[PDB]
Amino acid sequence: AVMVLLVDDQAMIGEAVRRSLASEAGIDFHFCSDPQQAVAVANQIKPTVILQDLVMPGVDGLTLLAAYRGNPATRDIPIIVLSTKEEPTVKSAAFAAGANDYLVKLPDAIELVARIRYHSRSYIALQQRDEAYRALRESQQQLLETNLVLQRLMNSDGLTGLSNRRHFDEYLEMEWRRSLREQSQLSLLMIDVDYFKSYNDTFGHVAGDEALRQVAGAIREGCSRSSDLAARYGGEEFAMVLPGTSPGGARLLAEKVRRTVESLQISHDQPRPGSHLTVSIGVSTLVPGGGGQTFRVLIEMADQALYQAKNNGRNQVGLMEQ
Amino acid sequence: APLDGAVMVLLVDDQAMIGEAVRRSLASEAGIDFHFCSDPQQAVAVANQIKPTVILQDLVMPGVDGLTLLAAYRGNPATRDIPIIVLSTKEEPTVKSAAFAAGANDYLVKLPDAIELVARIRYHSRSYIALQQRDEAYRALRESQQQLLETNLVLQRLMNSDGLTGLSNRRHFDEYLEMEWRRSLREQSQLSLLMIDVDYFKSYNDTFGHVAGDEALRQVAGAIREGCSRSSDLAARYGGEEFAMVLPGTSPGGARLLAEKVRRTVESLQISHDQPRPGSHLTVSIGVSTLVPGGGGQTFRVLIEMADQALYQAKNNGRNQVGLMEQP
Ligand SMILES: Nc1nc2c(ncn2[C@@H]2O[C@@H]3COP(=O)(O)O[C@H]4[C@@H](O)[C@H](n5cnc6c(=O)[nH]c(N)nc65)O[C@@H]4COP(=O)(O)O[C@H]3[C@H]2O)c(=O)[nH]1
Ligand SMILES: Nc1nc2c(ncn2[C@@H]2O[C@@H]3COP(=O)(O)O[C@H]4[C@@H](O)[C@H](n5cnc6c(=O)[nH]c(N)nc65)O[C@@H]4COP(=O)(O)O[C@H]3[C@H]2O)c(=O)[nH]1
Ligand SMILES: Nc1nc2c(ncn2[C@@H]2O[C@@H]3COP(=O)(O)O[C@H]4[C@@H](O)[C@H](n5cnc6c(=O)[nH]c(N)nc65)O[C@@H]4COP(=O)(O)O[C@H]3[C@H]2O)c(=O)[nH]1
Ligand SMILES: Nc1nc2c(ncn2[C@@H]2O[C@@H]3COP(=O)(O)O[C@H]4[C@@H](O)[C@H](n5cnc6c(=O)[nH]c(N)nc65)O[C@@H]4COP(=O)(O)O[C@H]3[C@H]2O)c(=O)[nH]1
Ligand SMILES: [Mg+2]
Ligand SMILES: [Mg+2]
Repeated sequence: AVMVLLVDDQAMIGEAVRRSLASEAGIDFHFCSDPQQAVAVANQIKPTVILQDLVMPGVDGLTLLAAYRGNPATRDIPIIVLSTKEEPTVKSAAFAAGANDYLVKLPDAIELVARIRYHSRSYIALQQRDEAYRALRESQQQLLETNLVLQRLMNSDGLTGLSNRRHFDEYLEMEWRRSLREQSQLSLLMIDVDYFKSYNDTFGHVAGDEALRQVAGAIREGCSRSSDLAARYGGEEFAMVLPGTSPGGARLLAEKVRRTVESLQISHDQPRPGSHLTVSIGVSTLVPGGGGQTFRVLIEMADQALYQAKNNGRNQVGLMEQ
Repeated sequence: APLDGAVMVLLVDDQAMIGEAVRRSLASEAGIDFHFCSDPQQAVAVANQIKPTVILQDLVMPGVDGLTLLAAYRGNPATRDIPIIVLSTKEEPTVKSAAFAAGANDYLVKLPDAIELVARIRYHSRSYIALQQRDEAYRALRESQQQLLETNLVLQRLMNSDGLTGLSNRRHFDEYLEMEWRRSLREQSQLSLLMIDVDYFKSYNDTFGHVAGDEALRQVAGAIREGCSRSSDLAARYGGEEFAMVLPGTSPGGARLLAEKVRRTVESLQISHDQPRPGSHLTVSIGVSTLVPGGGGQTFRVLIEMADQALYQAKNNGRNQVGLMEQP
């Protein structure tokens, strides 16, 4: 994994290093005698550590240190400056210049390979750390979005974006079971857009669906409690469950849903020439009692209320308690 | 786990003076905490509790061998990877070689000036921090990647594979066929298609049950997948008892040749059936069509049409036979 790039004008020092990194596998070596090519050599072999001689003819090791730190290609490679006359004034200045280590020309072979490996691993760990951090951010972003999408396809109505039929009915069933234990009121609204069939085959589908999308927008705005839930049972049929809600409160939301839906003023000629889209709403409510009683009985009640509503003129609200 | 720049230095020296001199250089930098320990006996325990990013260890201490204490750091799991800068008194360049072998990562002659000190303190801590973060990222990465692979595998079976036969399902086949069609328009090559239906299958399913019907299907499927062996060939279960086979760069002669291998090898499976009369076997009606896409309004759909027609005519001319699309 290691690749040592040594820079020094002394052809012998370059050898004392080569002959110590020899009996050491996993660590490539490279020797450069001409400082004028050092920067070049560095942008090619891509070392994991650079041993840079401080004093050479024509260029000092610190102006080369500024070169290695000039391009991304090598700006992160750790460098060990090698000195001859150990002058703690230049030493101090080397570190200030960013030098990562300082060695009085060639120490014990055991130490020289220990520093070479420690720096290389550090260099690679930083490389792999950022790389990982980046790939990780992508992965989690991907996974989060993928799950959002699958969730939506799983429990939501495509057009309306509201919950689908089975998601809703399963919630209704679990809410019924909990209202049975807590002996509380469970209200349900069955919402049908009036004369929608008539409307659909006279304005097309894109107009029908566009209207159903709008009505759905007035339906979710009707309930706001975290435990409240609205659905598009299918076609122009919607549903809303309101845990812990009383007949009166349920009635309020129904009426509020009806009113806001009408204030959309979606033109339609069936109720007669100059009217607009409206909805009939059946409202039911109960406190689950023991014995038989399934949530299906609450639904039968809402449907009856819905039927009564339609047969009394539509665009109004029907209630039922038993 | 440790956040970026969270430097924690642990100095283990017996001389409280050396401690104080450092316990200052590191007060002018809040982005780095400090902790001094004078008892070698607790050095490891202390490091285990404060969790340092770098430790400065005194090589010579009373009643404790220095090079052995280092080895003790490499033996504790939580400190094994912590960089150690050994502090030498008055110098000794012999202990030095031994120190690095023992696990030392850096060598300092008792307290250099705050500049070289912190450079090394931060260089080593950053290094330790990086390694710790790399492994936490690598771990969370494989976890995330696995979750995605698992999901992708589920979607593949659902989207382009048929559970029972293990063959390609219909949308995958249709998609592939369309691509082959377009490629054939470009290369002006012949594209053949076979539509394969098991004869009297329903009849067989209500008489022998799903268990047996499914196994019959699994068998036909196998005889079909063997009728074509080119890397670009593709066999698919097209429906209930309906299958399909698309053969790129195949002439009408080749297509009907392979059509017959199927009919033949299916009938030789000899899956007893009481239809169309006692003592029968499950046979296959096949429809073959082949075309060279010719430009203008004509898609891969026409190729499917033609094979369906040949299959209709084959089913109506007695079954257990090959029907060939008539050319005007
Ligand atoms: N006008 C009106 N608006 C309603 C009603 N029910 C729900 N909302 C709307 O829905 C938001 C969230 O309701 P939540 O999920 O029950 O979450 C609620 C609930 O858990 C709690 N909370 C607030 N007010 C009451 C209260 O009077 N009784 C109870 N039991 N909890 C309350 O605080 C949360 C947030 O409250 P908000 O900030 O007000 O935000 C409320 C409010 O804007 C209602 O009966 N009348
Ligand atoms: N399931 C459900 N039912 C709804 C919602 N909004 C209204 N209701 C029903 O309508 C009744 C009166 O609502 P309100 O006029 O807004 O008058 C409300 C409101 O002024 C206040 N209130 C209760 N909960 C909240 C809340 O979460 N946020 C705020 N801001 N006010 C609340 O208390 C009054 C009476 O509350 P309740 O006794 O609960 O009786 C409520 C409830 O049965 C809703 O989003 N979900
Ligand atoms: N143009 C051309 N290419 C040739 C010919 N013979 C071999 N190849 C190439 O060699 C691959 C492997 O050939 P294989 O070992 O005979 O193994 C073959 C062979 O066992 C079988 N196969 C495919 N087509 C025919 C055929 O027309 N007759 C027979 N008897 N076997 C076939 O499928 C295997 C893999 O088929 P491929 O995926 O297409 O992959 C083929 C194909 O790319 C040839 O006469 N003409
Ligand atoms: N798509 C597809 N078509 C098939 C396959 N097996 C047979 N055919 C069709 O049947 C024709 C004659 O096949 P053959 O009797 O094996 O006679 C073959 C065979 O002896 C030899 N040949 C061609 N390709 C291969 C190959 O990949 N492997 C071997 N072993 N022989 C090959 O060339 C003869 C004529 O080849 P073609 O001109 O291509 O004409 C072929 C081809 O149109 C198959 O696995 N996939
Ligand atoms: Mg020199
Ligand atoms: Mg001491």
